[PDB]
Order: sequence, then structure tokens, then C-alpha cells
Amino acid sequence: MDQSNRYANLNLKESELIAGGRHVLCAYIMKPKAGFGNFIQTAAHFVAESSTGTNVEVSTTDDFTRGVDALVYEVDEANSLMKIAYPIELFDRNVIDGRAMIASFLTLTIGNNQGMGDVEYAKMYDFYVPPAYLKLFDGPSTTIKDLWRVLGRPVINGGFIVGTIIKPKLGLRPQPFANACYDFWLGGDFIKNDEPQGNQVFAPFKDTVRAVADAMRRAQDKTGEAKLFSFNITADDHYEMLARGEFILETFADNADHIAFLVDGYVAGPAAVTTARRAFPKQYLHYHRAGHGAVTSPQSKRGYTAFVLSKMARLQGASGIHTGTMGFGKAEGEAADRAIAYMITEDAADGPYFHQEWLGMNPTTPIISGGMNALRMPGFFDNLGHSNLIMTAGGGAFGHVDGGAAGAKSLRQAEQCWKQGADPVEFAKDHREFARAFESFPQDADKLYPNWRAK
Amino acid sequence: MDQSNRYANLNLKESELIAGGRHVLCAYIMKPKAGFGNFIQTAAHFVAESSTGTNVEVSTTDDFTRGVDALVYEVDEANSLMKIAYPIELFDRNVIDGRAMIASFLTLTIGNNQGMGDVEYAKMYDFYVPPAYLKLFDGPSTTIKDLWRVLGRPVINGGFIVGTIIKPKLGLRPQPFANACYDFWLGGDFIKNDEPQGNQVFAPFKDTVRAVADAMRRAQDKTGEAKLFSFNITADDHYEMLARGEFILETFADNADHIAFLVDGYVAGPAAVTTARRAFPKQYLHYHRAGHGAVTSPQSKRGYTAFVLSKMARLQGASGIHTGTMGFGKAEGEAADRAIAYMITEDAADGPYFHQEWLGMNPTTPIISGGMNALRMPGFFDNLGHSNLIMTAGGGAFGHVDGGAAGAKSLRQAEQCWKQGADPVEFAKDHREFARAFESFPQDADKLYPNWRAKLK
Amino acid sequence: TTIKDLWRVLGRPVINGGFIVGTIIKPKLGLRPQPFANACYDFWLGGDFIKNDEPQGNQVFAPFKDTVRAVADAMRRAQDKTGEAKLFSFNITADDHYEMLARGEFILETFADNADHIAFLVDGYVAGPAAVTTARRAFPKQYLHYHRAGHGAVTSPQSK
Ligand SMILES: O=C(O)[C@@](O)(COP(=O)(O)O)[C@H](O)[C@H](O)COP(=O)(O)O
Ligand SMILES: O=C(O)[C@@](O)(COP(=O)(O)O)[C@H](O)[C@H](O)COP(=O)(O)O
Ligand SMILES: [Mg+2]
Ligand SMILES: [Mg+2]
Ligand SMILES: [Mg+2]
Repeated sequence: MDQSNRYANLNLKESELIAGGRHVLCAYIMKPKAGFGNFIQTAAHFVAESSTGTNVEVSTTDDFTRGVDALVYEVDEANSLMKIAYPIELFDRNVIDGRAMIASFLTLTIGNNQGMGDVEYAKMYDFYVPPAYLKLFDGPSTTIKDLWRVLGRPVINGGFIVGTIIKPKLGLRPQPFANACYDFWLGGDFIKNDEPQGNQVFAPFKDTVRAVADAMRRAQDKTGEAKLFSFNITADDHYEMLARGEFILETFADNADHIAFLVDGYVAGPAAVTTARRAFPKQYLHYHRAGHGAVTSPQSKRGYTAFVLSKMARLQGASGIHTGTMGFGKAEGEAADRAIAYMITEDAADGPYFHQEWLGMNPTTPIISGGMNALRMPGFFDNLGHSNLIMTAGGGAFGHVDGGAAGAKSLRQAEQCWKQGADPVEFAKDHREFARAFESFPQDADKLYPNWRAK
Repeated sequence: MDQSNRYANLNLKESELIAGGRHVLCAYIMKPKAGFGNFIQTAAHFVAESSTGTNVEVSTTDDFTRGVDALVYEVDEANSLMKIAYPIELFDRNVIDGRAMIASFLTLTIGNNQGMGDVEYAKMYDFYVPPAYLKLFDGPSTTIKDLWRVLGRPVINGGFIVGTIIKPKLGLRPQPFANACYDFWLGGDFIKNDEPQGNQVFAPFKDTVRAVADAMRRAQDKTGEAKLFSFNITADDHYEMLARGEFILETFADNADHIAFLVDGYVAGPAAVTTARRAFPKQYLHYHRAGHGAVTSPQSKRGYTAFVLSKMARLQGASGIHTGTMGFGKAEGEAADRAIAYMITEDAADGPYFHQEWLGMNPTTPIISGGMNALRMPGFFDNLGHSNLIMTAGGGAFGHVDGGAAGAKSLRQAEQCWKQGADPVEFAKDHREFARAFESFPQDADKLYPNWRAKLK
Repeated sequence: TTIKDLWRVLGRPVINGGFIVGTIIKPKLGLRPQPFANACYDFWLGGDFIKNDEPQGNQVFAPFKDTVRAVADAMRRAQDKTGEAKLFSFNITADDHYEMLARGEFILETFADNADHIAFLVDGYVAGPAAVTTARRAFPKQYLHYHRAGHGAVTSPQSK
């Protein structure tokens, strides 16, 4: 049944909808399935299933309901483009504090409409949130500044935070785990649990946290420098997350503010992210996005993009989120992904379709990870334009021929090489650890630098 | 770099892995991306990124780590098949009660491996959980039995629960909302919040809960029959969910056991499902899967299938989950989806690759929804084989020409027609509400029944 | 929770899983933490199930947490020795609702991966239904073991 006359108003202007500040805008790449309605008809049903309607008319509908209908206000069949305007009154609010929830946003904009039989596929590429709705989100409470302050760095442009992931992903018992932490910290700043590390039977949570706490104290006493750790506290059970978080902070004691909390936000869900954000607002919230690739991949024409996921995470209150290597690492990513970083860091930025004013909402740090090492870093920073971020290199550090500590220093020197604007191969002649990264990863060295070995 | 020698052991036999009861098995349909390694090489890296390794060798690796490596134990490149065995020691456990978490299962089996550059796509179609890992999951604490008991039905095979969704999806104010609830309950049993309904500014949560609570009392007093309602309590904030849930139960008072709690488990995540499951174990947990289509659709070759999503939901403790209309409704689905229903309801069932014993773990109700009406119901039931379930028809009920109450009765009579094995058109001549469903949805009636008008009016 | 859940842990059929061999640690009171745990290990070499005698808890000569830790170790040792699963029923009876939570919560964390091997015993007749309900609602996933000490005062045929 055709509901275009109700759910479609292409005479509406995007500029006025933004100026109004009473609508969330979303931009989709949608394709109707063969044997049903044309583009606007299918788009109309899409809007219905995403706001106020269903697949048939019902007597219970009144004029007030019609007033809050979402509306397709712009379409371009030749590019499969479909823009929809959602009145902000549609989105659910907390009874307890009147604040917004991303779960309601997801349910309407990217929920049931992903299972429509008359649609072949549809994927959100961008969305706009007006001021009245934006200010109702938590936003980040801790930022990279709080990490800079702990490291004794300038709170403004404090610079690059050298990081790694403890590898193997799983298998290290408590003390072997802590030993690797100590080694890396002799040359680096930051360490995160690999995403699945927690309370495995061969590496009990409390024993590992205790061993790492010891390793931090030993490393700090040895180097005279502050060291950071990001603990995975992900769990199905809200109270398990609290239990883990509380034990960590008590255990680390005077080093409690050296701690970040990692949450697998995509698989555990927004509910888990909000648990950490609200229970531990004074601890850096580290959003790990494992599993996101199922929808965000360009290979997928469903769900939403990495850009959308990142923008949402900032609203949820992620202190930092993985944004990818932007084509310079091992995972799917493009140089154009730099736009994602700007969107989560700046107070004003452009998306693929919408300009977003953030109204002083705190930034989310772009966390760079995925097959990175000292050799690949200069190219990466060139594409982004800055190094005010956290970069973790698991294999890149612990895969160094001279050990984790040397690996750490190679990452440090790689960024110093870019900041000096020096040539990597020439730079290497005065920095062994960086030069030794060439021998550690000769295939990367051969591709990135053609004749590094002779020179 | 090639890691086949470490992460691949094709000499392992599946029967031994199952008999051992120390491995979670997963079956994927994977395709390597062009310009990298062959199938087994790509499969090896996939396993590494899904268990103990990364894209390069590291000095920190010891033999104990190698002892817990996941392993590719079966492949079929001509069919793009890849089976992986995960040692159960890899999966995270709660510090507080030593129980399992689905979040850890997802992180390893379907996490980082979905973003691999050397893989074009990979999708989980089935998984096996041994007893030692299975018993560590919550499982459902409430089942349809408890809804049957309230309705005064037999607790075993209590039969069909006539349901609907309040439509419009959003827009009804508290009392107009409650009025629609009263109308439907005159002929039906069950009503659920549409998935986004909650605390909208035009329909305050507490005002609506109070209005619906009043409507239930009026409808039950009117019909002398018990009536059920499923409230959406989804929220980012764990404490918001508790606040909503606690207010509902107190408000309904002596009808508190008539209440189910709906959670948008896919978009809100397992954390939200577990909050409801553990805070309110005595209330029927209604898992709404909105958004699942992004990965479960056959159009997608990433993530996991609807079968996997449903199987996980049983472990998480869903009292019921939407399983789709199996090709008979408005959403993407196939007739073969009946197998999903069997997997979540039976104590033993076969998946696309693995046989699963549930060891007495409680069943999860298949909740049928999505463009269903009285006309489409007989066909759906024929494919499934039973009607011991909940079916909700929003448009099918409130889209009835004679109103929501008539709509309810049409759904009731439609199911009565299938169990009696009667001819729908002939059945209609003695059942008005069912007959009026033809005139309500003539397009469906014309295709499903060719000359109903001649046989009726 | 039912016997089905105990059968599942023991690796028995969940339907008609059969006889669960059990005992009570004797002396009723007097055993210090390690001698207590030693008796647990001994019995578990041939049996499945062990319950605290009804008054055993936090006596000054057998601190609760010290004993819980010792039994947990004994369970691991017994299970490693026999390759068989072992069950224990801890008395968590108390006047104070929050004491019951404290005992139960400490036990489950301590036993960790063996947490589902634990049953909770409550002296339901003398402590009352309130204590039974505390355990039932706080720990629905743990086998609730109702001990009826004192019941004889009214239930005895001698009493009318
Ligand atoms: O498990 C891993 O692979 C990593 O620890 C990187 O390890 P390596 O440094 O050894 O590659 C990260 O979790 C991924 O980068 C996540 O991907 P993303 O940031 O794109 O979400
Ligand atoms: O919002 C809706 O469209 C529904 O209320 C159906 O309404 P109608 O009865 O009016 O069609 C259900 O939430 C969908 O069935 C969900 O799909 P699924 O069950 O496949 O997850
Ligand atoms: Mg990782
Ligand atoms: Mg719905
Ligand atoms: Mg006794």
C-alpha cells in the first residue's frame, strides 16, 4: 500500500529543517527490492516502519500521530540516496533524569527497517542532531587531557601517547602477563588489555590486576615516568562491570587515575558503555569496537558506517574510540576515514552529508590500532595531520626483534621523526630501535622504503 | 605471513571435539579477498585474530598459549566452509558468580575477524556449545508456561496466545493508548509495546502505565478472562530499566504476574537483556530483535544468521524472542526458518551444522510478528507444525474493518480454523470476525483464496 | 533451582539422574578450618555431596572465610584427583539479611569456576521464611537447601 502522500514531503528544505532544530536528520543509501514499489513508495514505507506506522492503515491513527510522522524530504534514485527527518519528540527519554538514550535512536533510525521484505538493503551514512536533542546526551566526561595531565604533558596539545596491546591475545598467565607490561612500559606510556582478556580460568582477573599493579609501580620507579593501563571490564552483568572496576581502582590506589576502562561497546552494546560512563565518569572510557565490521564494512550495504558508529560513541560518552588505521594498517580502512577523527575531536565538523555543531561537548580521542608499527606511522600521521592521540601497536611492539621495550621506543621515535618532518630512512641512522624495526618487519620496510637496506 | 602450521589441524575429527566436551565449535561461510593468501592461509589468520594471535609473530608467546589456540579442523573451499574449534578456557567468566557471558563469545568468535582486510566476508551459520560451557549460562527463568498458567491454560501445550502491538508505533497519548488496549483485550490475550514506545514527551511513561493498568482491570472485569501486557523497559542506563520495571510491577499490583518486560536486545545489547533477566527473573523476558536485519539478512554475508541470534538469546535467558514469519509475513524470512523455532523450544535439535543437547535448559518461545493477519495464519501454522506460541498482529488487528476487538477475534478464529483442519472459506461462513478479515485485507484474500467473494460476500 | 541442576554438574542425566551420595561434616562443631577441609577431601574421594552441619558458620575457632577458602581448595584437589565433580552446601543462615548476602557472595567468588557446584543451606524453621526468601530471591541460581532444625517442636506426633 502506498503511503507517499503522508510520509513524503520533498518540498521541505534541509536548510530550514536544520534551522528549525526540531528534527534529527538521517541520510541513507537505500535500494528497493524488485517486485514491489518504486523508490518514493518504498522510501515512504521505510519512514513508516521507522516512526509511526506499519504496512497497512489502522483506525487508531489520529491527527496528533500524523504531526510527529518522520518524513522523507530528499531523494536521489540515481545515487540510491534517501534522507529522512525525525521529529525529536519521537525519541525516548529517561524517566529518572530526562536525558536521551542512543538505544531509542538506533531502534527507530536503524531498527526494524533493516528487516523489510520490500527493501534489498539500506545503510545510514550520516545523521544530524539538533541542539535541543544533542544537549540531552551524556557526552564524554574524561578526555585525553586527563591522560596528558597524569603523564605530566601539556594539557593542550600534549602530544602522542605511545601504546600497545599485550599479546598473545589470550594465554598469558598473571605473571608472564605483568612481565610484558613492565618491559613495554620501560619505553612506552600506554597499555590496554587485548579485547577478550578478563577473568579466564588460566588468568584470573584479580590475580592479573594485582600483578599489573605491581608492574606499574616497578616501571614507574625505574623510569621515573607515569604509566597508563586500560582494563577490560566488559560483561553482560552490570554488577560484574562494577565489581571489576571497583577492584581495579582500589588495587591501584594512588595510581588509580592512571587507569582507563575498556568496554567492548559493539558486542556488549550501549547499555554496557553507559554503565562505565555513569559509574566511572572520572576514569577514561575506552570504547573498543570489536565486531563492528559486520555492518560498517564497505562490503556491507546494511546497517551503518564507521563514521556513524564513531559519532554515536561521542554522544554515548566514550573518552576514546578506535577509528582504524585509515588504510595504513591491517584492517579495512580508507585514507578518507580522517574525516571521522575530525568529527569526534572538533567542536564543529562536516560529515558526508551534514555539518555538526557540538556546542562544547567534550571530544572523543581517535584511538589508532590494527597492524601498526614504527614503519607505517609516518604515512599515517601525514594523512591525518596531527599526533594528538593514542596509538596501540600489539604486534608492532612485541614483534620487535629486540623485545617489547625496544618496540615501544621505535614507536616513540617514529612519531618524533614525523614531527621533525625528517626522512624515515635517514632518520633511522641515528635511532637504533626505529632502525631495528626495519629488520623486524622487512616486508613492510621493502614496500614502504625501496632501498632501505643499502642505506 | 603463513600461520597454517599453528592454527590449522585438519586431522582433528569433529566427533572427537564434541565427545571431548572441551571445545566450542563455530561454522563459517568465508571467502578470502583477492590479492592475499589462499583459503587455509586466510582461515589460519582468521583463527589467530579470533583466539590467541595477531598478524605477526611475537616473542611473548609460550607453549601454554599454544595449548589454548583455536583451530580450523574442517574446510571446504568449493563451498566456502570453515569450521573452527575454540577451547572453552578462552571465554571470559564473571568474577562474582563464575558464570558465562555471551559478550565474550561474540568478542572472540565474531569480533575483530569481521574487519580483516585479507577477508572479503565471513558469516557464522552455526555453533556448538558443550555441557561444561552450556551449564554456565543463565538460560530462561520464565517461559510461556507461566503465561499459560495466568490465562488458566494447561502449562504443557497450553496453546495459542492471541496478541497484538499497539499501533500507531508512536503518537498515541496515554488515554487513547489505553483505550486501544481495552478494545483489543475484549477478544485477545496479549499486547506488547511497539519497540520504541516508552517515555516520549507526548506519552509519559508513568501516565501510560497507569492508564494501561486501569484498562487491564476493566477488560478483565468485563470479559472474566486474564489479560497480559508486555512493557518496553529498554534504556542505555541500567538504573533506568530498574526504575521502569519496578514502577510497572508496583502499579499493576495483583496483576503484576500478568506483566512481561520487552527489551530491544540487539540495539541495546546483551547487557540490557541481562539486566532484565537478572533483576526480574520472575517476569517473562520479551526479546525484541529490532536492527538484527543488518547482519542476519541473507543479503548480508557478514556477522551471523537469525538462527545464531536466536540460539544465543536462549542462552542469555530470553523467555521469548521474535523468530520472524518464516516467509508468510511482511519481513525477510524463509519457510526453512521453522528450524529456528525447534532449536529454541526443544531439549535436543539439529542446526545447519551442529546437533545441540540443551540439558534441560528452559525453552525460548518463538514470537511470531511482522505483517501477520487472520488470512496468513493457517499457512504459517502448516509450515511450523504447531501453535504453542505467541503471535502479535499490529496492522492485522487494528487494521480490521470492525476495529481492534474484531481484529483480535479474527486472529483467535483463524487459529481455531487451523487446529480443526477446516477449510478457511467454509470456516468463514460460520465465523464473522474471521470472514470480515477477508474484506479488511482483500488483496491478501484474493491471492490466498481465489474466489472467496463468490463463496462468501 | 532443582536436583536437575545438581545432576547436570555431576554429569548425570537431567532426567532420573539417580542417587547423590552425601554426608554431613562431623563433629557438628569443633573442627578448625584445615581439619574441616581435610575431611571434605576424604569423603569426596568416594562421595558427591557435603553439607555443613546446621550450626556451622563463623565460630571463633573456625572463621567463616578461612573455612570457605580451605574447602574450596579441597574441592579442587578432590576433583583433580578423581576427575569427578563435587558439591558442597554452605550454611548461610543469619538473623541479618545482609549477613546472608555477605556469606553467599563471598562463597561464589571464592569458588569461582566451581560456583555452580555450590548450594546454600538455610535453617528455615528457626530463622523463619524471611531467611529462606532472602536466599531464594538473592541467589535463585543456587540450589536452596532447606534445613528444618527445630521443626520437631510442633510436627512431632507427640504434639497435638
Ligand atoms: O586485536 C587486535 O588485532 C588489536 O589489539 C590490534 O593488535 P595488533 O597491533 O597486533 O594488530 C586491536 O584490538 C584491533 O586493532 C582492533 O581493530 P580496530 O581498531 O580497527 O577496531
Ligand atoms: O514494528 C513492527 O513492525 C512490529 O510491531 C510488527 O507490526 P505489524 O504486526 O503491524 O506488522 C514488529 O516489531 C515486527 O514484526 C518486528 O519484526 P520481527 O518480528 O521479524 O523481528
Ligand atoms: Mg585487540
Ligand atoms: Mg514493532
Ligand atoms: Mg545436621
